[PDB]
Amino acid sequence: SNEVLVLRGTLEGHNGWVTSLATSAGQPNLLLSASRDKTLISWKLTGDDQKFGVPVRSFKGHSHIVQDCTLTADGAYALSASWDKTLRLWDVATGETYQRFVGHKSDVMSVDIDKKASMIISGSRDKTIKVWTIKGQCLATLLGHNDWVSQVRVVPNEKADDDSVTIISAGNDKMVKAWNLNQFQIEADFIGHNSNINTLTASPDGTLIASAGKDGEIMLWNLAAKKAMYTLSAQDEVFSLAFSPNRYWLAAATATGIKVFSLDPQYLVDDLRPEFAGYSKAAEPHAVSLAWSADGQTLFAGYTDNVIRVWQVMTAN
Amino acid sequence: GRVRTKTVKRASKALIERYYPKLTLDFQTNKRLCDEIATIQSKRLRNKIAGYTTHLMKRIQKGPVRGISFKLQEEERERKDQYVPEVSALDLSRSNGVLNVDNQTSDLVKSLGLKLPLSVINVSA
Amino acid sequence: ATRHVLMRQGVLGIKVKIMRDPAKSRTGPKALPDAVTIIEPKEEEPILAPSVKDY
RNA sequence: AAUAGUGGUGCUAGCAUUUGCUGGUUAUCCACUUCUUAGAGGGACUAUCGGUUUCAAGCCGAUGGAAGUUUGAGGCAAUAACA
Repeated sequence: SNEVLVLRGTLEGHNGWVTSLATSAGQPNLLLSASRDKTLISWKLTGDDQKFGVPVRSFKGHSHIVQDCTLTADGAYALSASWDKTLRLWDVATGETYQRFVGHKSDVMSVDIDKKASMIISGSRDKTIKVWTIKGQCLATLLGHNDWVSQVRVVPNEKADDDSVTIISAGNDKMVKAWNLNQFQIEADFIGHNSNINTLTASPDGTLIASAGKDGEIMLWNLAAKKAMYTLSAQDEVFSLAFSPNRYWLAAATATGIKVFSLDPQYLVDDLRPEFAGYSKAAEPHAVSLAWSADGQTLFAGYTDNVIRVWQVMTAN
Repeated sequence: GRVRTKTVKRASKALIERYYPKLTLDFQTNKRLCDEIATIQSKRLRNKIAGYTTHLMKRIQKGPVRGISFKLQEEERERKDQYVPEVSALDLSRSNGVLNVDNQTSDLVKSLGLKLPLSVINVSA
Repeated sequence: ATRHVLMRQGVLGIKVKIMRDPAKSRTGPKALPDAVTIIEPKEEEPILAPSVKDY
């Protein structure tokens, strides 16, 4: 009837905090995982309710905290954005990266890849946005903000490549701007968040844009009408966001647990809240990054004490 | 063997008063922040200044401040029901609708001459 | 900097040491290392009602 | 980076020899920076949890960490009778 999520595993391979996990659309058997501890870790999803087996590779190439990792659909390559103005073009088999980047003055905060595999966007903490080639060449800088930037997202162009690519950004000046690539221009200005914008993701259809900051203001947006349909108050601090790829469930990663919603109507199914031991109660660990399956049937959640737990989407009884 | 000098102590609470919504309980973020909003000459002095603000900032999640704090301006204005009772403690309904007073104080109300539903008891000593 | 006397009064090896004001330095540092200065930040918009706009 | 060094290609001697392990030196030539040197930056803040105290300044454990005795050691800092 409903999506209950029982505990299916636990990963222990880090000593920072995780910063971005990454699944492959093609390959359902691995997991890319990045963390604060200057490491990149690619996993092996050995389906077992005692553990999940092998972190098959490690990538020792950086000097500080990395922020977000991205990859191809089949699992061909991997990218990394570490705080020391560095970007690396990794393989997935050996560990040998390709080319570092010289393009910023700050932490490179968020990057993304087009599915046509031609341009790589980059937004960094020095209030500028940069695009890169596959061989790694500068094309155009982009300005417009005045505070920092947190996340940048490319639109899911599921309309059979009808020259429709656009970049949406999560700044830090309580501002959400939309940036074209084909014409290289501001597209839409999104207004309404009152504090530091923390995260944004759009629908897997590329149609419904969710945005939520520090106060817990989940403000929904459309792709074309681009309006404030739902303005949910998450009454907490949310760090990252979550969209079910196949279904219509939008989820949020608050500091007080894990909350889930349906698109229509409003169904608070579960609070994914794990269990710990040995704490004065002002010290409960909490997650910051989470990810779905390739079919939306498993959910991952990495936490501050380097535990990554997994669940499975079975029907409610 | 390590206590913090006042020039760490003083400027740590000046920074918390002008940029309080911008701060964060994690040290590694707002390490990158004080260079933006302030001018720190050395590097080790920045590392010490941002060190104790975050230690100061988790006091705020348990108690009040020795600066100013707009939780006084808003959440202590949410403390307008510290406990508002649904029926008052000063309600004569607790006293069966009749006031229980001493002997000669009943002459006080009879002096100003009012009609109140009061009862009178006996006094010792 | 070692300069002697052209005075009618007093003769022995006279010495002078010189450490000027830092507010006009233009070669290196400009303030003493104890100095800290935080900036003002500007007054705020009230509440920012949504009013989202589609360019 | 012939005013540091390894990695080969060689001329070249041993070679148990038989694939091999030690050599060979100007220039046999090419490719390298880990070790080396010096510029530019980074990194530690007592961090994170557990005790203790007017719950305050702090002090003790803990696991991480190159580093947790001001992180180790120095330089620099004027009141005064040695006529």
